Amino acid sequence: LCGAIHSSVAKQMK
Amino acid sequence: ESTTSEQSARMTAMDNASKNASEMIDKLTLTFNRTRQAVITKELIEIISGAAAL
Amino acid sequence: TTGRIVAVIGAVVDVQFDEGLPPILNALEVQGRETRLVLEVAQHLGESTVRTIAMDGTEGLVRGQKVLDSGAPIRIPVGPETLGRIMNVIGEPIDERGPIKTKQFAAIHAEAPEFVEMSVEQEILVTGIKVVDLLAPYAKGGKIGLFGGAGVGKTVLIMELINNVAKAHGGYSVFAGVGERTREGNDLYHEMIESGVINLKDATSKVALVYGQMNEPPGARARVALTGLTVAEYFRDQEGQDVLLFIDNIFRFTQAGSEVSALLGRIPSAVGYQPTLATDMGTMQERITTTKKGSITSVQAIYVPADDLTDPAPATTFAHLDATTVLSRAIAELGIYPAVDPLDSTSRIMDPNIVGSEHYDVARGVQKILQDYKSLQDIIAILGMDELSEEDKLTVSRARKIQRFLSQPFQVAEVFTGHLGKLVPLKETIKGFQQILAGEYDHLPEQAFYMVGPIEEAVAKADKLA
Amino acid sequence: TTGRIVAVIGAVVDVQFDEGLPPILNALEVQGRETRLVLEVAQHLGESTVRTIAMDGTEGLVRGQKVLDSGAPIRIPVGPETLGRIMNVIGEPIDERGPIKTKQFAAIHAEAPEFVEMSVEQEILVTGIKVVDLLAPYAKGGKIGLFGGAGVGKTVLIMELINNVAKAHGGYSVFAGVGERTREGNDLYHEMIESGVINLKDATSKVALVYGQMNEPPGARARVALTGLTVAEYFRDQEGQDVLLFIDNIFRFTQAGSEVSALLGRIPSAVGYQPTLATDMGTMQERITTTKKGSITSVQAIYVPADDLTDPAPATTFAHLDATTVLSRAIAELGIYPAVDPLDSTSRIMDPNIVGSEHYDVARGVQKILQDYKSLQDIIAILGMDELSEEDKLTVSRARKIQRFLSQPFQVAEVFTGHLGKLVPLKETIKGFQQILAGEYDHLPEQAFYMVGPIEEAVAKADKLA
Amino acid sequence: DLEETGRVLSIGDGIARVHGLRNVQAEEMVEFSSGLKGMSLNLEPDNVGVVVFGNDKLIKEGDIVKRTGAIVDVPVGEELLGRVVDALGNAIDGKGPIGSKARRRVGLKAPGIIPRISVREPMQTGIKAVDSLVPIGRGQRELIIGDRQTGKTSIAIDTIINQKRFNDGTDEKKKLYCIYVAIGQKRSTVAQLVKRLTDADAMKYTIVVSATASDAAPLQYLAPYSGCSMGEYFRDNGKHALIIYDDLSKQAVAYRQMSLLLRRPPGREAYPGDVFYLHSRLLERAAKMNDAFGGGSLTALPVIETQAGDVSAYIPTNVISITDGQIFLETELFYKGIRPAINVGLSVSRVGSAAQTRAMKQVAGTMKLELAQYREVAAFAQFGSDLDAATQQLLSRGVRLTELLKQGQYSPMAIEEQVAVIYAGVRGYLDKLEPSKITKFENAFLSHVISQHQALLGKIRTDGKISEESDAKLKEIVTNFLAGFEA
Amino acid sequence: YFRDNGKHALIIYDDLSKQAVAYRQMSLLLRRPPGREAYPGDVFYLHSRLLERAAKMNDAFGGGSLTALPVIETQAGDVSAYIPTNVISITDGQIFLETELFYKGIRPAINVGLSVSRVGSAAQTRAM
Amino acid sequence: YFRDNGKHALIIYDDLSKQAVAYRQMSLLLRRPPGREAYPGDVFYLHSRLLERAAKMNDAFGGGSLTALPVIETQAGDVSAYIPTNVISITDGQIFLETELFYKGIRPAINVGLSVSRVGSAAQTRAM
Ligand SMILES: CC[C@H]1O[C@]2(C)[C@H](OC(C)=O)[C@@]1(C)O[C@@H](/C=C/C=C/C=C/c1oc(=O)cc(OC)c1C)[C@@H]2O
Ligand SMILES: CC[C@H]1O[C@]2(C)[C@H](OC(C)=O)[C@@]1(C)O[C@@H](/C=C/C=C/C=C/c1oc(=O)cc(OC)c1C)[C@@H]2O
Ligand SMILES: Nc1ncnc2c1ncn2[C@@H]1O[C@H](COP(=O)(O)OP(=O)(O)NP(=O)(O)O)[C@@H](O)[C@H]1O
Ligand SMILES: Nc1ncnc2c1ncn2[C@@H]1O[C@H](COP(=O)(O)OP(=O)(O)NP(=O)(O)O)[C@@H](O)[C@H]1O
Ligand SMILES: [Mg+2]
Ligand SMILES: [Mg+2]
Repeated sequence: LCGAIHSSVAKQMK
Repeated sequence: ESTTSEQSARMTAMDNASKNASEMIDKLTLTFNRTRQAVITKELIEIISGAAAL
Repeated sequence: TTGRIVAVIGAVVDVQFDEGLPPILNALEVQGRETRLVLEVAQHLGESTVRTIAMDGTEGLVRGQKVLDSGAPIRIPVGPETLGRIMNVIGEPIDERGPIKTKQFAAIHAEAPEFVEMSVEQEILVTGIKVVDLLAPYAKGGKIGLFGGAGVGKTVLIMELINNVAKAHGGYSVFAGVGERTREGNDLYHEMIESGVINLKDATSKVALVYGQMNEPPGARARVALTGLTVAEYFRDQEGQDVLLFIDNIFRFTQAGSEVSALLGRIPSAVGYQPTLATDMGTMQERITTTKKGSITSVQAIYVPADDLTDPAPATTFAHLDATTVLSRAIAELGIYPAVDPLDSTSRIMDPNIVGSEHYDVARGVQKILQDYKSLQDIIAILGMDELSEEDKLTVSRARKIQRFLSQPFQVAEVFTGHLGKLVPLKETIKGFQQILAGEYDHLPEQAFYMVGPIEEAVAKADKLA
Repeated sequence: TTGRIVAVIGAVVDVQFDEGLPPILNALEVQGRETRLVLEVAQHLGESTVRTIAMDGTEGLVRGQKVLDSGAPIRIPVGPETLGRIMNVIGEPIDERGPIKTKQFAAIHAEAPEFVEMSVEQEILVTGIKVVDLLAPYAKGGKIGLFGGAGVGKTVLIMELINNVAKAHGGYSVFAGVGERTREGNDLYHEMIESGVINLKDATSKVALVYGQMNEPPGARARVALTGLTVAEYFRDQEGQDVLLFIDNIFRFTQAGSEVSALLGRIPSAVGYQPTLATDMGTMQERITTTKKGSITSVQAIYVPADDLTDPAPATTFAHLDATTVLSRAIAELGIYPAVDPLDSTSRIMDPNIVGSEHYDVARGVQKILQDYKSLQDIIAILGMDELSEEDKLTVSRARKIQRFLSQPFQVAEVFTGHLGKLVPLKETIKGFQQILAGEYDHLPEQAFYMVGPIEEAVAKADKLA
Repeated sequence: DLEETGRVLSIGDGIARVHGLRNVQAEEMVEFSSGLKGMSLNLEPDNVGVVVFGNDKLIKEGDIVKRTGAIVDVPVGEELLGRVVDALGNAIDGKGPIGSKARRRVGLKAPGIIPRISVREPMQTGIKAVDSLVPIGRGQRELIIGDRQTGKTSIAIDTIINQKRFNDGTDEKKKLYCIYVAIGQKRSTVAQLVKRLTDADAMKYTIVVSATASDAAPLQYLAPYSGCSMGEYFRDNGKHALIIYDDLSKQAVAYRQMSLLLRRPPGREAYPGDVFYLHSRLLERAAKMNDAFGGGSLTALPVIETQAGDVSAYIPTNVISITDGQIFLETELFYKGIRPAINVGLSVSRVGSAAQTRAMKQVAGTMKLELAQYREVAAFAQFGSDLDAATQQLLSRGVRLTELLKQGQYSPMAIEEQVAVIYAGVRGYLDKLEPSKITKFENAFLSHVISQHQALLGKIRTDGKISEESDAKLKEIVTNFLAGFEA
Repeated sequence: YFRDNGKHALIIYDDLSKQAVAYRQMSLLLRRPPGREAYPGDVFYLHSRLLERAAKMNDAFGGGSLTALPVIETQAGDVSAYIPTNVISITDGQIFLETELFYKGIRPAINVGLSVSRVGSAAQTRAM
Repeated sequence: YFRDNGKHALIIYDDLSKQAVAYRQMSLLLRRPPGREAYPGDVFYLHSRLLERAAKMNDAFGGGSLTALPVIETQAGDVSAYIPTNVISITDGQIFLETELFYKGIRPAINVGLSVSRVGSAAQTRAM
């Protein structure tokens, strides 16, 4: 549960 | 950088999480206490009702 | 026959007779009074006494006072001459326009139409309200119910419906105000005058008004429903007329019933209510119905006490409707109007073989997504959306826009919405809802959907925001 | 009048009179009992019979036993010679120091000061306690809710208030223990004695003790607070002082009410309490005020059931309270004494319109600062005490000086605190905190403010501390 | 003997069971040997149950009870103004007997459909929030609802006081006699209440009924009906009254005490089945008559105390379902320093828009709108950073507008004054400014136009609208003041 | 009739909730002291007596049978409720329908976990 | 007997809950009015009378004592139900036992945080 971390990179990674 | 941003994020996040939990502990207690009271009344009324029908 | 007032407690007056004991349901007239005071017989206590329920305040009555058997039950003017007039529980005019001169008189107590008399035709009644039409559609000659805790939207909804449906209706209409506000009766009457449904000049009025408000003693409130009811029955059967019957609020009747019940000397049932709750609702609700002879579409507002839908009153009422609109404080407080609970409102017409499968499928489509949202809700509540799946966040988006599109401005509520009232045609609703479901608008902002008619307007509102 | 006993059911005796029936509230004496049995009158069952509630065990009563109508409610010895004595519900001595010999006797059931006797204005009553007087000012004739129990200086604070009332206002105090644990009474007794408030040797006692032990029947624990009231009323209505009334604890008052109620067979209301909860309270609370002659001020110990502040018992009670004094274990544990909570304790009169702009502002200053420091408290411990600004460092410093200045030595605790007691004056109180806020003593150090009286001592302590 | 008299059979639980009185009517007032009063409730085959209007200690088995042939009623008429009477009409200011000519039953039925008309006359409170966002009409029933100590009564008062501005005026049709009914309160409080009224020279136009914490339940019960009858005189004679029921909560508990003692089946919260009616009947009596009936009116602001902000309770719901809107004061707001602790979203006025003045329409109209767009983004979340200019800007009016609505006690404003200051905020004159200065602007800017431009104000007030000049004139006025305002 | 004559019958009691209220009413109006929840102290009995009648007769008695499907309405899906439990303790199982499941798409809204059959596979074809 | 005669005596009441029930049963059968939980209005007084008979005497009286350990059975840890309410309010402190603790390995199950002794250190040894 780290905020919108893993996702923020995740989206812009594709 | 990705650690400042992370430890920043977790911080705030967990900050609102308890902020949410609190709003809830305060909310549930009220439901509790309303029910608590209601249960007691409900019973008494039942007793009184049956006593009175004799 | 002449009896004598034996006892008096609130609305429960006990009268004794010597020669003729009046049957139960018979209306007695108290003698020695400035105005009419009818007593309706309720039971034979034996010992040649009858226990009755007054229809007006009992102050002034005196033990030993003379009472007269009317010989029959409360009878009231029925016919077209009631059209455009306001009348009492006991059928006297209260519109200061003279006597209601009718050929026939009907008694407020009748039996319910028989089984063989029932009808089973099921036609959809479009109201122009998005949520209603889509998810819990009403039906011609059907039974509709608006459940609502205090100040949630029951009356506004009835008005809007009166507006959207009653206004352009062929047959007659009967409004019955039971236990509600006097000013409301007044608000309506005058409005009715204006739009000409009530005409004080010609015989062109299409509505008959019956009232027994928040200011009457219990017995009156306990019977006015019956009264309005009767009037409606006339048009139905005697003229094979297609009627509309609006009642505000039927909860009041039951409440009224609980008021005198102790006085009748009955052991109370749950929550202090009268043990006859259900049967009383029963023999009354069962006359408000469409038959082979005529059609009665009836919309009834159902007050929910303390907001508790499990309260005996409302609880017992569900079973009498064909379609129910349960209003929610939570929703209203969120600013959603009409404050309709989409997962709690239902309709016996929500069948593919009746609304068509296109309708059926959007309908259940919408509910499914909201149901889904619902499970996610525990979590969104502590942790918000962050931790949500890309897929989950998508239900949420859609749900929040579907949730917003379910609201809508009523003309009747223009003064509060700050927006112009809207009426959306069914196909427009079926549609606008598909698209939403189908991801055709995942780009627009939620706010775009809030408070609008057709989807088309929602797109625009989006441009305006942007 | 001499009546007979017709029935005895637990603590409820029914008595029959031949000629002349004692009105409700009268006290009847039972004839032929080792000890005094007073039966208070409650109802006139009709047929020359009264229904009374016993004030003690009906243990050996006999149908036919003689009862003598004392022709009046329970009356008790009132006046100075009560001070320092311990007394029963019916004004009896339970300290074994022989007879309470006063001139006047006062019936306990009395009406309250007519509207025209009411004082029209709000005045703070000063106790000399820095927290109390500065942040939650008592009110003359008002009622204060004293929260918190053991370990926290409850009895020492009760004892200092007593003393400071005798000192600063020449007013005396009463103590009514409603449902007191016999153990705890005897322990209170000796404790007051050891601290002087009571003097067995002379006539310098500043308190009268009234006891309603837990073993006593409902009726007894029911009335004892009134008895205490009667006594206090004297020192106001006869000698126009400013009396102090202590009811410990207000809850047991209500409870005792319910028990009696139930015994009288009346249907309980919400949550089980008496139907007469609000009146039982009001008829008592209202006798506590500022009349033109003087004033009674009441410190009431409150127990909150189920920790439920909306419980009928507590809720009802707050309807009358003008301020709360919250004693806190947390504060005590830091050594802080009196262990009152500066942020939780409150007062109705903390209105500039009442305490005056100055008073009001200082107070509002003390609190905010105390509030702010609380914020930083979280930062300090975690991220360490230094991102702190020239500003953030002052709020603390001061706040910390403040917090301490809010502590204080009691004269009741001199018997071995070694430290002499202080009765700081209101003027000195506001000046004091005024300056710290101001910043006159910012240079001054913490331990200069710990347990002192007026700011002057904050100065001298620093001298003695380099 | 026994036709007009009765001997008590038994007193207990506040119901005297009398024998005889063969002629009483139901609900007639009767008298006890001890000059105590009662209402004949139950007319039973062999006794009369009577409800004693005071302590029943005084009554005893065998006392004499005498009829009065009068259905419960009370002293009514202009001679009550400035009087502090009890629930029976008896004076309690100890200022000598009320010289009343008329009398009036406490129990009359409210006026029907025909005689009424939509409320169209404003009933100014002088309270910004109220008068701008929750307009009361004359003849409306508007509920004041909130927990203990949230400043409920405080609204009633500023309202009473604000009336002087019209009662000391020109026209009769612009006046309002106030009636304040106090139920279950502390005398200490009522006593002090009139003092405030008196010092404001408002008592001159107010009547005050008291059934306080110490009076028998039946009196508490009865009190509001009495006041209501007194207010009815004015309604009934082309005049305009204002009735304040404080609180209906405590009245409700009084009646419940009466009901459990009579043994009536306790229901939800132990309340008897008819408490709704206890209230509907009462509040139906406030009303706006039409010309044919005098055009008079009665305005009821009944007060209800919720526990823990629970607006769903039986009683609160009951009352909400009767009045024509509510004013919910919130504890949070109160502490947070937002006073009057009004909850602008929750609170409503079902009938008052028409009653409201155009001028306010003009300024207040765009205020909830701005405040609507602020309501949203104004989270619980203390520490929130943001983007987007629009949404940012919206958040900035809101904090100002909210400062504009804070108001102190005993300082009711003239409608014209309110539109003035509201103008300032709703037009932007405060945007360039810091929330802590809003308060300060207000007093300062206000005195300024009060001293200096009574000229414009009078137009606004007199016109009743904001004319192009007035508006043009005003605009520069905010303009200049601003330009000179010291931070 | 059918059961006792070697024939087979199926009876639906729709619903036993409304009958209980009628019983309660009838009963209270006869002045029989109200019991738990206002119902007569014998509501269990009122239903037991009835449902016991549904039965499988041996070949000695015709081998006929009566199968019953009584309906009961809960409130707020609370099955623990007194009446609900009164009837669940008489029948040979229950089919619990949830509105949650329903809305979710699971139609019939049978709640696997909460519904049971005390007959088990003995009432199933081997195929099943 | 002991207390009075300069002797010390300990007494365990196991439980006061059951006795309350015995009393309640007679009260209702004698038809006295029932209050919360059907308990008579003098149930409080039944225990207080009892629990007060315990006390520490004065040398003037023998210095003998009577300590009492009364047992109350709560329900679902409802420490505020009626009888549990009374007795807690009458006594000098409570030893609160808990299942969760018990099953977690804490035996005896004393909830140290909520347990109390008004008497406190006035009864501990200096050693302790
Ligand atoms: C608890 C309320 C629930 O009732 C709903 C039906 C949803 O429950 C589920 C199953 O769906 C729910 C959780 O949330 C509501 C959503 C309410 C949305 C309110 C939106 C308001 C809003 O939305 C906008 O976009 C712009 C707006 O103001 C300009 C406003 C006021 C819906 O009515
Ligand atoms: C819950 C504790 C809080 O309640 C306070 C009011 C403060 O809250 C805020 C709002 O201000 C607080 C955080 O800290 C306490 C402070 C206690 C201080 C104790 C000091 C003790 C002490 O201080 C000294 O300087 C010397 C001492 O002994 C030689 C001793 C015992 C206060 O009462
Ligand atoms: N459809 C709506 N759109 C906007 N606001 C509405 C709507 N319906 C109700 N309201 C608001 O809610 C208030 C109460 O509406 P109303 O229709 O009177 O509720 P109700 O159910 O009749 N109340 P009551 O009958 O007292 O229980 C209205 O005056 C509006 O402020
Ligand atoms: N507009 C205001 N601005 C600031 N302080 C106010 C305001 N109105 C009230 N107060 C304060 O708030 C207190 C409570 O207001 P009050 O009208 O007594 O509330 P209430 O709701 O009537 N409380 P109660 O009647 O005790 O249940 C007053 O005593 C003042 O100290
Ligand atoms: Mg309505
Ligand atoms: Mg108030």
